[PDB]
Amino acid sequence: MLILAIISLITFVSMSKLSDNRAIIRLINIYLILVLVLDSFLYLLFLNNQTYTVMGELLIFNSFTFYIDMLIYFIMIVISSLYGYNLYNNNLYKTLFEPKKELIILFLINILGALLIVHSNDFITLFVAIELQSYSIYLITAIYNSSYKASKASMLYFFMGGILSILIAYSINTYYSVLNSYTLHSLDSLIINTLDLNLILIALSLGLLFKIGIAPLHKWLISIYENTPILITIYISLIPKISILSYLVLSNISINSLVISILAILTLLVGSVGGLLQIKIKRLLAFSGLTNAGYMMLLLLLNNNEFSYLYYITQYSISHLAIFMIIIFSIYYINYINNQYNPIIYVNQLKGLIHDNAYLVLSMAIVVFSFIGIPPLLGFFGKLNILMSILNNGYYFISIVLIVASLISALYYLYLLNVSIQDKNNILINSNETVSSVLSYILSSLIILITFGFIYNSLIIDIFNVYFN
Amino acid sequence: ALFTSLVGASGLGFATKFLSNKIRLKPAGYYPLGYVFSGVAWAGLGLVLHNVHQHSLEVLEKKK
Amino acid sequence: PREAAAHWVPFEDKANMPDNVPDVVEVGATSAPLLSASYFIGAKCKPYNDDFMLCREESQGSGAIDCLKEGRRVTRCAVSVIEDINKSCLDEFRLHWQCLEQNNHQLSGCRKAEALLNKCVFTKLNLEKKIPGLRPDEEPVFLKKDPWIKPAVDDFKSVRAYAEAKKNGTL
Amino acid sequence: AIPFEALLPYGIIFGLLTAGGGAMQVLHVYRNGGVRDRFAIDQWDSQMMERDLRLNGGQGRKQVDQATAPEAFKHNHVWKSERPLI
Amino acid sequence: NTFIIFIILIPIVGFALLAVNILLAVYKPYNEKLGAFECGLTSFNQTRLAFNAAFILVAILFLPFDLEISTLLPYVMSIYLVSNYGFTIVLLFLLILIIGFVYEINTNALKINK
Amino acid sequence: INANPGFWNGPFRYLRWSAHNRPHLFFAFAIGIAGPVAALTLTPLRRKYLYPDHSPLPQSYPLPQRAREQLTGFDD
Amino acid sequence: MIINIVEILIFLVCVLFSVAYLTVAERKTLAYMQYYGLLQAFADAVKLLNYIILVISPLITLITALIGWVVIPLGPGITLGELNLGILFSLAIGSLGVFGSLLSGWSSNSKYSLLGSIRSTAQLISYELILTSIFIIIIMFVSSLNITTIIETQRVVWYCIPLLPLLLIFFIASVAETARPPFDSPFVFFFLAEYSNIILISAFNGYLLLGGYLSFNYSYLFNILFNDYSYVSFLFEGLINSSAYAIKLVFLMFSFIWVRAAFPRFTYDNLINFCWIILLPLLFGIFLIIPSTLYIFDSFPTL
Amino acid sequence: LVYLAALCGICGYGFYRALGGIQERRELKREKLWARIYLMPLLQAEEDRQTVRRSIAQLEREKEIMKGTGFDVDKSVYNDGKFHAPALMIPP
Amino acid sequence: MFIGTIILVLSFLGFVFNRRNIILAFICLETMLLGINLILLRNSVLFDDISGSLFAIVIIILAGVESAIGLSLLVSYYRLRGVINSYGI
Amino acid sequence: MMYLTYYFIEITIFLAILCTIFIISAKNPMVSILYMIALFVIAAMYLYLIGLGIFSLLYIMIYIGAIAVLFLFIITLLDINSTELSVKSNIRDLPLVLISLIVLTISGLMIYSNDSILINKLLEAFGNDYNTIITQDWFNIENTTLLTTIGNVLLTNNAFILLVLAIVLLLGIIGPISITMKHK
Amino acid sequence: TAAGISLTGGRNRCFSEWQSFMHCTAKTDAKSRAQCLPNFEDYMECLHHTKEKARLREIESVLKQKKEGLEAPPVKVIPVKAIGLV
Ligand SMILES: CCCCC/C=C/C/C=C\CCCCCCCC(=O)O[C@H](COC(=O)CCCCCCCCCCCCCCC)COP(=O)([O-])OCC[N+](C)(C)C
Ligand SMILES: CCCCCCCCCCCC(=O)OC[C@H](COP(=O)(O)OCC[N+](C)(C)C)OC(=O)CCCCCCCCCCC
Repeated sequence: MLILAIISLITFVSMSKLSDNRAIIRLINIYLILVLVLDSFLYLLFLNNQTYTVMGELLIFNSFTFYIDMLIYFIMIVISSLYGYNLYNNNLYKTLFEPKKELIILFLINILGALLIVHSNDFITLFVAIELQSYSIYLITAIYNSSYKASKASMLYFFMGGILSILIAYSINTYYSVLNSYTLHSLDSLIINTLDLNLILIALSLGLLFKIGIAPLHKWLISIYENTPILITIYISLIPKISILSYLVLSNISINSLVISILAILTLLVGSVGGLLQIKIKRLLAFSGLTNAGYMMLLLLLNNNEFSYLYYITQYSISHLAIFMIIIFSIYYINYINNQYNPIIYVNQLKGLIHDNAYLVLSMAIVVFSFIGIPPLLGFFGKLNILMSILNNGYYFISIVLIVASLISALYYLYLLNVSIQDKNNILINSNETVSSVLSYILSSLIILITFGFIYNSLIIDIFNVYFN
Repeated sequence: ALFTSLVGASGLGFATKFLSNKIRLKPAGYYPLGYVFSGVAWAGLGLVLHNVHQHSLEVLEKKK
Repeated sequence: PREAAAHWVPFEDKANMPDNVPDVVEVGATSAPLLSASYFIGAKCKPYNDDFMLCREESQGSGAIDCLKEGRRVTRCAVSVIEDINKSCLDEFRLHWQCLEQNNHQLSGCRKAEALLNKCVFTKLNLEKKIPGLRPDEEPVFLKKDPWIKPAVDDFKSVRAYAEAKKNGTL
Repeated sequence: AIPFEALLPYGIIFGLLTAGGGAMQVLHVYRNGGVRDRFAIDQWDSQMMERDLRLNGGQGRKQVDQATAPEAFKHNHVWKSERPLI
Repeated sequence: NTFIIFIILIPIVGFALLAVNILLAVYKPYNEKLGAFECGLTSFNQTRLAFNAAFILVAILFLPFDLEISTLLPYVMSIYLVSNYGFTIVLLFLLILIIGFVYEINTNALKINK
Repeated sequence: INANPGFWNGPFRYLRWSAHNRPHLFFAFAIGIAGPVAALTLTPLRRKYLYPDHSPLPQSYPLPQRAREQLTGFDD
Repeated sequence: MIINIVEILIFLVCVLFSVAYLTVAERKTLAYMQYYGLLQAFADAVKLLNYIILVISPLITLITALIGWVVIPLGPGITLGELNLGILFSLAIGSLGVFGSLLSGWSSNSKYSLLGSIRSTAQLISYELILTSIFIIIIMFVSSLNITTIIETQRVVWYCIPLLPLLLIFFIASVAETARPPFDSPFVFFFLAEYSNIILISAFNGYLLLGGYLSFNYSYLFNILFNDYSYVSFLFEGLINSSAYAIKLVFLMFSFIWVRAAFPRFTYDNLINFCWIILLPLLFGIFLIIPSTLYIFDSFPTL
Repeated sequence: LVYLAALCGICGYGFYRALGGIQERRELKREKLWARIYLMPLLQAEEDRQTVRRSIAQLEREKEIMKGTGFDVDKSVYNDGKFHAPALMIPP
Repeated sequence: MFIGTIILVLSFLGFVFNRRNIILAFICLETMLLGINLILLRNSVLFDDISGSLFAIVIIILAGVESAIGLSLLVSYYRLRGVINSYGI
Repeated sequence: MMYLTYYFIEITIFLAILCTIFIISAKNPMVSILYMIALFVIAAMYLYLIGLGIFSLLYIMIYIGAIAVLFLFIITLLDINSTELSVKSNIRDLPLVLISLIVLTISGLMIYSNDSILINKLLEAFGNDYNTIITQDWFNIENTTLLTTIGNVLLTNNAFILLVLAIVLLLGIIGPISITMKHK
Repeated sequence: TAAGISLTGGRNRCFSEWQSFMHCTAKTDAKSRAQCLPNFEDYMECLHHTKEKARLREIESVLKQKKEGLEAPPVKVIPVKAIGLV
């Protein structure tokens, strides 16, 4: 369904004008919507945690992969709606959010790479999917190359990801040299006990986790997120993280790892404290993503963590999309635009937003409280599942670090709300232009999901218990 | 109950429509036909999820 | 198994074969005679060869040391058939192997000598040449007429022998 | 009219190539002992020439059709000692 | 074994590179006459030159197309062994590549100055 | 002078327009699409009428699927 | 040992003499339509000896152009190196041959020469795509990378006859590969290396499409003339094979100098557009049809 | 249209010759393959007999060098009792 | 493997130190990929297994595609297209 | 004869060391490109020594006639219209290298007593004083080479990988076009 | 997957050991997986020959510390040109 979309897009975009980009992106938006709503019945293949191997043991298929797959389509639909649909029908918003001719094709190829990462069963398939995603994401980062701020980020991301992919390939080839194999099916309890292949898996996890940017290799991706266009940043900071973390969770190669635990604690501390030292919105959200990545990395130290990870990644994806879309909507209520690519930079520019759109500030307050973990929002429940999982395995110091990190992060989360509920006497230079109904509906749906998804907690728990056991 | 689940889903759709209207700086009763559309769509999603839940319980009970 | 590398030296072993196992004469024919007589060897000694393999897979790793006896049987059968050829059809066999050596070991360029050897063996050795796995609809490659591919140069004395035979009428 | 001066170096190249190829054919025949060369040899062919060299006593590509080999072939089998690839 | 060689070689050549790079700390401070470039004057009067995007695209796209062609070599070496299944796979491979070739033809990305 | 009539407006008119106005692309597509299509629509016909496919060639020794029989001859 | 040395010396002398004499041949052909530099340059290059790699570039490019000849056969097995990967080795040497123009453009330290080198390099790689495509198309009928193997399969029919448009495409791409019109101290090195590459491309076309050393069948002629194998018969057959191969080579050479002294020169942009808009779509069509044609009639070549 | 029709005939006649050449070469390859099939049992057994002789020779050589030392030579490095040809010869 | 690992080490440390020498950093990327391919091919030869060589050719193709993308990035970064668009629309 | 052929591999290794040092220790980008071309040649010779001449040919084809050619082409584009590249200071990043490398040395140093039972592993790793025995068998009848096996596995066992690499080559076609030309 | 295929399209060097190990794993369960330790040890030995290397090292150490002669047929090395001669 994705390969056919990619081929059809190359063919159709080849023979189309530049003005047809919005229409093509809308067409793919409804195409993916129909793919989800019409082919969703494939979840019947995974009753009682039934697992399949596809393409000569090169791919794995179970309920976990299916759910991550559907979540990636939902995120792709939201992000592509952000490109096809025009927020405001005026020339300025025309200029800021204008998709490139190849952006949708690169987006779909990156989705394909992420899915192949999630579904990988062999190191050859894993490396090929990693390279596909990496090259696609480099091209996504570089496709807006009319600024040196974006150009330096593109070049840095290319080089750092090249080093990381080389390290991943080196680890995979060391594993092959040790075992003369390219799959995890040759690893059993006896295999792990008899031979010391732990360091190979530690190196592989290191290379994979550095691609999403855990400490002490966080600064480069934070700079990249700061400097890329915000409609690009919303995508490049979610999908690769989801793919890498899902592959790491399903691989289950870091049980009670000291190195992984220490790096997770370092990631949490760096994300929490460094967020306090931020005056830019993009850097603040980058450190927020770092803290969430540390939270999810804490789940890599124990088994039977599928439910907690799935719940947390879904709620975090929804909250991430919601917060970036709130930041996008707030662009209309500022008197000047920083760059063509990043129109808002500093948190101080959101000052007094409650006097321009009080319900936008209400939605932002809901999403920020969910980030902090205020009940009964989804973020609190995800953090609670993480706490239950870590206390079931006896990680008490990890739990204390988690609680302290959340308390520290609450300060710079409430920084946003405190700035936004201030008073701005400077009235707007713009008035009464109507915001897009489709994008507003999507943002409101995300906010309502965050607010009232705790209704279906028992239903989701039962579905997990029947479809994952 | 199925009726209660449908009512809750429709109410969530109405809340989403109301929030969308208020975000756009528009009156609460702006496009009531949009309220109907949103309620119908969210009620349908709730019905699908309730059917999935019922099938899940059936599968849980059948292996006994 | 892969071939050798940049540096490799051949080391020769002069240790005697263990006395417990019996000693058997072994085939001395070079590449061309073996290529010439492979079909006859197979036709005569297929059951011994099949027993040899079946033991090789049944031993499951120790085929070299556990399947000695039928291997001795196979090499004895090969020696017997080669002795029959070397006392039976000297001329035709010499024609065939010399032509094959002169024709880069390709059976296409020596159909006349192949036919002569085949008639000799079928006439007074009670062995027939055939290629397995061929349906009756298609006709065997070695019995073709007007071939698609011609040899670069036809062998002179082989063609002379063929002409002399066809004057005799043996063919 | 046909320009012979223009075609003279072409003819020189033609004759040089012809003579070189003939000399190469003669040299290959002399090296092979009066027989044609072997081309496109696989692992099986290489093993066959190795066995033939062992049988004939190292006399090039000489072929013998004798059923019974001399006693020398019972002990002349040689294995290859590959240098360890670092 | 590769990991061991890597880990122990890191400190030695790392220190060597560290020392040889602390050397340039001060060196040729490029005090050359960089005055006409910090103002915006030109002294060429010529040597403008140009490069259409299609030229550099020909140069760059020589590489992926050459990789596409050289990927066909493994197929032609095992064409008989994988006859029909491999034939279909190669057809799909070629059609996917021709999708990109159609992209580069329709876009007219490779047409030099007209 | 010449303008594209559009493929969807008329298939055969566009085919003639491509054959007469864009020879290289038209022929490229012609030979390119002939291959798979002619294969699909002619290979069963060739198998049925012209000649059946050849028997598979051996890849290794054909191992008989049977037990070891007792043989006599060429003993020590 | 001695035989190999004599053979390689004879082949090197013959190749060098042919390359040197083709310059005179081209000059005389141009005149009718309308050497000694290596010795002086080698001492100069030795005197010069980062300057190191830049100085060693021209002669090593010439050495690569000459090594391109080590695999060219003059008969069954008649070659300096009988490589099972002769096609791949030939392709690799042809790929390496593009460095000559680039390094020669650097040699002069001149902007105009650098533009010339850039344009030449882009044209060479553009038509290297075509050459490699045609190589693989030909290999699809053989399933072997041995040059002698392909030449031997061409006994049934020359691959030119089923692929005459492919012959025309290869001829055009060969004229355009070496910047030969109308498809247009280190200088002597690069000059002889360029002409060596020209002759190598002619040889490539010869053994890919024109049948190589084959000619009319002479089995009956040898049967009439000779009654047994002899060195005279081997010499005669080698002479026949080499004469046929050399006459095909000379025909291709004459075609190259003819198009040089023929249809008017074309502009560079048109030169690349002809490869990238007209030739490559046809070659991809052939990529699709040749395996399809073999699958239709169940004629996939064996190893 | 005469040249185009002739070109189809020239290409068609070439293909017919070329297509037929491949098919017969497959048959020739089939004959060549079956020739090597029959020769394997006699060639493989000869190598197998030599392998046993060399394997025992190394075992006899090794045990005599270590005479007077408390070590086990006949004990294979592998756990199974199957025959294993010795590898990694000591440089001469 | 010695040669591949040492090439990888030297190129990795050349990358870490320069880190601002985009031409040389991208060269170091290419050489690190070469060093990994050498190790993979040596282990494939030692084990007599085809997966090592298959992954080697896959790495070759991926390295080519990566090099093409990176050189396009350098073109965009250094403005190789040139401008001379003065006195124009 | 034997003395040189026993250490051909080590000579290639030493030449590779020299070429890599010359790559990472030059100023002109041309010098680094030419030395990595030499390094690719050395890698091809090393692959030939092992018995992978086909992989050496593939390297000389791709990495040199395409990758290195494009590298030199792009650098030549930078030189005709002289645009010197600005040289930024790495002394900014030197302190982190200091800290990390001191940490790594300390990590290798506190092992101390445990090195007596770990360094020995590398000690016998360096030795490798045994020659591989090459034995012959006749279980192979088909003229199958390395490239044939590559094609077989890539077209049958891992055809999905071939299709995904087709998509990768598609990406490598689309991307340069997307970020190099200005549409309309 | 391409596992278990050699460089010539056949069965790789350690096909038998890997086959035996996977058969043992299939015939056993997770609790009884410890019984299949010798199969994995043999597979690793076929991969790297560590125990074989140690045994050869011990044999060489014993040999190099001896001065008395050896009365046993040793191994003779001959040039490639001298294969089958005499
Ligand atoms: C008409 C077809 C449209 C369907 C398209 C669905 C796209 C899903 C995309 C993005 C995620 C959004 C939330 C999905 C809810 C989880 C479903 C499930 O139950 O999660 C379970 C697994 O729970 C888990 O581990 C944890 C899940 C974490 C959810 C976190 C969000 C909580 C709030 C959401 C409550 C829903 C509000 C609906 C209001 C009417 C997968 O269930 P399953 O694999 O057995 O298949 C389900 C049957 N299906 C495919 C028809 C749907
Ligand atoms: C798209 C392609 C469609 C072409 C359809 C033409 C069919 C005409 C019928 C004649 C066949 C025949 O009668 O001659 C038979 C021939 C040869 O077989 P044989 O050995 O003599 O038969 C004996 C069968 N045994 C060996 C099993 C005993 O078979 C052919 O392969 C020849 C086909 C003609 C050339 C087609 C090439 C296609 C053009 C390629 C342009 C790129």
